[PDB]
Amino acid sequence: TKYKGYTLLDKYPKEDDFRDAIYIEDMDNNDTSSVVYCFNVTKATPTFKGSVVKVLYNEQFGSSKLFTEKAIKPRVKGDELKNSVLRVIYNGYPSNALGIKEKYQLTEGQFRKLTQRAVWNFTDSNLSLDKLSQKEIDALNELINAKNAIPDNLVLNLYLPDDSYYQNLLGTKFV
Repeated sequence: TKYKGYTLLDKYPKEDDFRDAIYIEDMDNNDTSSVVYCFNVTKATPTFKGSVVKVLYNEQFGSSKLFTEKAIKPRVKGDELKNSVLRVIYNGYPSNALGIKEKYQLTEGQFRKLTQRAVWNFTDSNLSLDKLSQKEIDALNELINAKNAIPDNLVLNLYLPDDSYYQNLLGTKFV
């Protein structure tokens, strides 16, 4: 089963400052699209949904070995990385385990943007506060610093592209 990755550049309003909403969709139909996040800030996002270029991906169970091999400047390695990232997805958009969205009155788009940035904090040692208001900065700090308990069962898929010019993508549906 191949997957296609793509962006919806017009999904969120201008005020969210967030065009790169990435989705993954299987090539065989029955199922629908799923939110994913870019795992590599220095690589290219997939093309837009209407693009003539379709960027193709393979699905893999994300392990410690694998998250570490695919992260480019990871802030931490092994299990500490797997856990940090699983926790970001669990607390971030759309899961929202801590109620961070409602605590800082974020729009869906802002929350997703912040989740993307938190992922990058761990995978690329890159925390960008660029163009964020104070409440966005506070939410983003709560996200990367949270040390809450997560279920033991959790696994996410990593989507690996045919062409390594493009980012690896991290799923948000726990298996």
